[PDB]
Amino acid sequence: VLRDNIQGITKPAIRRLARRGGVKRISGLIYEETRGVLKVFLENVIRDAVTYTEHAKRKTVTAMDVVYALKRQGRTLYGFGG
Amino acid sequence: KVLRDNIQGITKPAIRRLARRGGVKRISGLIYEETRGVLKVFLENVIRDAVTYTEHAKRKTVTAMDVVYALKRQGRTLYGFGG
Amino acid sequence: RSRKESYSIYVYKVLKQVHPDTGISSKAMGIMNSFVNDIFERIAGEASRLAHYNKRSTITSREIQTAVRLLLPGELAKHAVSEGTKAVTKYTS
Amino acid sequence: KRSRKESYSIYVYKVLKQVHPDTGISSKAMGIMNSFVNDIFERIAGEASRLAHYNKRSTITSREIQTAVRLLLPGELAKHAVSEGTKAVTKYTS
Amino acid sequence: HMALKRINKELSDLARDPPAQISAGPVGDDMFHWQATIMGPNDSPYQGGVFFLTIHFPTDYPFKPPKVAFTTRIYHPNINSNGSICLDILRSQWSPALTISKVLLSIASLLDDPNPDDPKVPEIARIYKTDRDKYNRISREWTQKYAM
Amino acid sequence: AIPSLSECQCGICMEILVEPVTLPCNHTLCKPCFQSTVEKASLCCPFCRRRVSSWTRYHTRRNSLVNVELWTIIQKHYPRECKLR
Amino acid sequence: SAKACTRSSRAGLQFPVGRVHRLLRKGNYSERVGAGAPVYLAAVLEYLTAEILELAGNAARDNKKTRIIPRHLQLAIRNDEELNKLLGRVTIAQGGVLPNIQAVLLPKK
Amino acid sequence: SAKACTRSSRAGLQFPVGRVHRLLRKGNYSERVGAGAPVYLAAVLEYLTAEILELAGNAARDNKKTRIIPRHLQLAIRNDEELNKLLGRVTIAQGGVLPNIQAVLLPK
Amino acid sequence: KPHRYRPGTVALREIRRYQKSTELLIRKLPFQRLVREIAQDFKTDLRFQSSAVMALQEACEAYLVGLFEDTNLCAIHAKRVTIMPKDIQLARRIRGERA
Amino acid sequence: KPHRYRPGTVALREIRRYQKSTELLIRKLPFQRLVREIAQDFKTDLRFQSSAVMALQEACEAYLVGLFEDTNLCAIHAKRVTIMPKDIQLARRIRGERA
DNA sequence: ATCGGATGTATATATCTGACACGTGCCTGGAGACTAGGGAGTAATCCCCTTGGCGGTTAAAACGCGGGGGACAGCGCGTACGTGCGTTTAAGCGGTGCTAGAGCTGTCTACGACCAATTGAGCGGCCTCGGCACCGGGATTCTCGAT
DNA sequence: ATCGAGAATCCCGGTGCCGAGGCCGCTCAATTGGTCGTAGACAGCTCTAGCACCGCTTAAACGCACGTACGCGCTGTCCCCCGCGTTTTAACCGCCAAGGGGATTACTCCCTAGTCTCCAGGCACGTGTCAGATATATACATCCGAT
Ligand SMILES: [Zn+2]
Ligand SMILES: [Zn+2]
Repeated sequence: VLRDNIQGITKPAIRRLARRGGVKRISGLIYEETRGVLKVFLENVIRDAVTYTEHAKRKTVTAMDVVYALKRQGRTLYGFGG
Repeated sequence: KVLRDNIQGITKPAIRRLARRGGVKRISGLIYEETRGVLKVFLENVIRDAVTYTEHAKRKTVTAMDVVYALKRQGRTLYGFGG
Repeated sequence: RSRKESYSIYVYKVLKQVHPDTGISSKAMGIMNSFVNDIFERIAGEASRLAHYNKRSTITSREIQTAVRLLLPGELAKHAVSEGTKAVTKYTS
Repeated sequence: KRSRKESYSIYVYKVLKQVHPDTGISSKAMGIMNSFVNDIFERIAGEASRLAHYNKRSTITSREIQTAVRLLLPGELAKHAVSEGTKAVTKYTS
Repeated sequence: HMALKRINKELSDLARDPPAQISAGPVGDDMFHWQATIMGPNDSPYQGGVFFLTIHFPTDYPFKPPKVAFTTRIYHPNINSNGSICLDILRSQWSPALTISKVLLSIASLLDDPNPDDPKVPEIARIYKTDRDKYNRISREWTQKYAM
Repeated sequence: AIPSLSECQCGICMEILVEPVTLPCNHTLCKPCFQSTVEKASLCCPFCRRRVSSWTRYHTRRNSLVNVELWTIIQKHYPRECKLR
Repeated sequence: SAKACTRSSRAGLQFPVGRVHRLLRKGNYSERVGAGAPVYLAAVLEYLTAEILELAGNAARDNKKTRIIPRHLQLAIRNDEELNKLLGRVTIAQGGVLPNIQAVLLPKK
Repeated sequence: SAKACTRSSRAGLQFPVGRVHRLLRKGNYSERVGAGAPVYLAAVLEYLTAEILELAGNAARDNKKTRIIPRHLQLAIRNDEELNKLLGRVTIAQGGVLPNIQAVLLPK
Repeated sequence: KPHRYRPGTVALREIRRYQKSTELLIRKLPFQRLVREIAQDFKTDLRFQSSAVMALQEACEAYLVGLFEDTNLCAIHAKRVTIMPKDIQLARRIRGERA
Repeated sequence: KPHRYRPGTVALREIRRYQKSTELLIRKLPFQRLVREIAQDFKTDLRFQSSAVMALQEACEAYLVGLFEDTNLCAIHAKRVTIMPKDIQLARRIRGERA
């Protein structure tokens, strides 16, 4: 069992993502909000991925399930299949 | 039977009423031209697809179903006119 | 003339189930017809895509169940799955 | 051995060796190109299917594909793509 | 119209410097239809043969290729009995810069060595791939009676 | 330098270059020939078969198809043929 | 069940099972269609219709009316949470909008 | 066009007409499929592929490389008015983002 | 001596009035003429069903109402109550309409 | 006496550096652990292909970069240069992610 | 902190009209019985890749500190927008007339699905050599404290 | 307006490795030839509603005047991110070992498509009556200036 792994997304990683996004200066409360929204997005995608896997009577979540979930939500991904 | 600059028929009071429905209290004086341009763009985009749909069916009158199909294709489903 | 099918009478029956007193106008009937058609199309398309992905050629009740799970939000999906399972169990015997 | 899996890699490389006769392509770029081709195929073939269903027809003809290309391609691309397809048909019948 | 000037330039360039073992000209009054004759290449089993063919110019020239058809009968893997020719220059890779001289030279070079990758007649091509002697003998037998 | 008249000839119509466009493959042909092949053929270079579909699309909407330097040189050194052409 | 009455009555529903079966078969979804899929689909459609109709009837009764108009349907759909998410991109004709005013725009006390 | 040759060469295309025809017929799109539809669809697909490949090759040449990588594909797609519009929601794996710094943030 | 309301009360009154009704806020004839003009720009000699024009009007009005809501939120974000064209442009960009 | 850059000129350097590269910015193992935790919250005793985790990472990073671009635009709109949680909330609300 | 105008909204009552709800004729689509074959379920087997662990080394994260630039609050100005009134414009409604075009029906001819034999295009596997990654040294170019 | 020192980034040359491209073998799906049932192309007729016009209200749009309150610029305070140095933590890479489950193959049976016959459920059409919209007259909440 695992617990409290959202802190693995550290402050430097969020700063790097902001720099790539074109952000010059960051406040101090950004990190918790970013962690929350990332967690919500991950939950939404993984729910559909696990549903797709469960329908196929499988026990492994293949990359194609993730691709199908992302396409369903409107976030088509190129490179991993399809 | 051509027509010219009919977009001025979307008068300032109409835009004020639409903003009031949207929940706007105080309106600047340069909103009206921007809103007219946005409405023109939206109308052109929808009517192009509607005319394409009515051209494919070898017809000369655009039906409500063509408009509904065009709106659904653009991603704005409309209830109350069929489909 | 030509006959046009619609879900009007079934919608009226369900309305008389839920609210025996209230009526319904024509525009509301058109809106409900459009809603039913849209949901039918969504669920059928999702089920067909699910069958295609798994290299199948038939649409059974489990494809419909998984499509309902994928489309409807949480509580709505759970209640819809319960109702569908109940109907299938009642019909099959 | 692994079962046979089909892809557009050979045709994509054949087309690439026309625009640039001295430029190679990485494996991941081919994986992206194949996905793009599949996505556009699905889009056009679904739009044409719905278009044929609207008018109570049973056949997907070249007219339906032309109208679908007109519908889902932005501006100039459509004006070109349609043309290409037309020429191909004109070169296939005769 | 525009294609006509190309036709006169083609005819003038063919007349001033005729190619080797081939000669083409206007069979009819109109400039579209042409007749051509070709002599068998020296290093080939078609020794002593002379062959006739017709050239049909499309109404859209030079941006569309012309169609060449053998008048006589020939034993070659790439040519049927009715004169159809499987050449990529005529259909697959025609370009406006190409001239009738180039396509005629290519047709002449086909008799030097048949193309076995995409034979229009698979059976005699397989025969040729089996044994060269039998193909040579049957080609000679055909050409001493048909060509001459 | 100055190109000679022998190498200042369009390959398709065998005439003098008239608004000569230069393809990315460094092959030059007059504008009417290029337009005819674009609107009536496979949209490639007639000399070496390198398709320029994206290049043609990007340069036909800015009216930059015609090469200006070579056209000016031709029109200056050979003004006689243009009038009769 | 009895295998003697109509299919919808046997399934206990009011939506047509035969029409849903025909629409699934002729709709170009799959080569084959199962025997229990139309029952499931009809049950789901009937449940959703019943929910929306109940909410619309409540909204109409709150307005001292005995007929659901598109305004009541819009109120019922928007005031809910799951139904609003399900029909987020849908526009209801003659439905209007929910009344709300931002706190900043209200007059100062 | 004369018969007795592959279908993809009669139309002059490089994409397979037969495979496209099979996919259209067996994809549960319609009851019947016309004879000219696969040719049209293959021609359109080949045109789009050639367009993107040419733009990506130009982008790769601008980087002194002789091999197309997904970054070059992203650069080609996002620098074009129409391809960006067509591939709007599409995410290219390991493609990065275009360089763009807002004018306010630059030093004065 | 004459009575008049302070600037702001009538605006809120109109906001409360127009959020309770359901009618169309644009006159029918000018919108119909504009739609016909655009259609003529696309393809000449077209005829319009009345239901088509009504559906177009409903869709356009709903779109404009949503856009004005987003504009109001954008304006309130910048510590203001007026809505300005930059608010409309930002709302259009963030929505992905023009990118 | 030691040389120090003025505050702001190293941020633009990182902006230029990270917009020119294409690698992944979040570490692999913590992200994999987080994905596994969420998945086991959904369904117990699951296994993951490596490509699935890589696809999830790519999608998450692209989404975060786009959200940060929109947040930066929102912050600039309000006449600032820092990005604050209200900017993220407004961008998400306008994009329709929370309404 | 109220107090009095003054305005606008909400509430109760008569009435009358057209749209909703129900009944009838019927015909086209749904139900019932029967047949055949192909799709999917089930059992067995192979081996691929997913999990788990250990050791090192080192790039990346956490902690702390000086401080300078940016966020935020407060004031003043003046101009643009809200509110109200008189005037002019064209939307809305009713009524009539005309015909272009949507909609349905009957013939039938050419396009497309099905079936069987055949073989060549394309997929799986191997191998190698050049393009790209990396390292080390040097030249170029923004940057900033000091004039 | 600038000169110069410390620091980050770009060029160039040499070395190495691994995967991209080309070739070989083979199996299966695309090609070719023929047949046959049916869909939609076309011609013809009906009749619906889309278009055009005209007259009369009166409601919404327009223009103008006055005032006030809100947007914008400016100054000031302070405090919190930024840049840099040092130490701690665990990610990454390479290696080994086990076996769980994904993927393939064979056999069989039963579930669904196709067909024919039969009949009743829902659709179009017609009609009654009452739910709600409109007009008219009070009752009360609320806004604003002034004490
Ligand atoms: Zn020329
Ligand atoms: Zn060239």
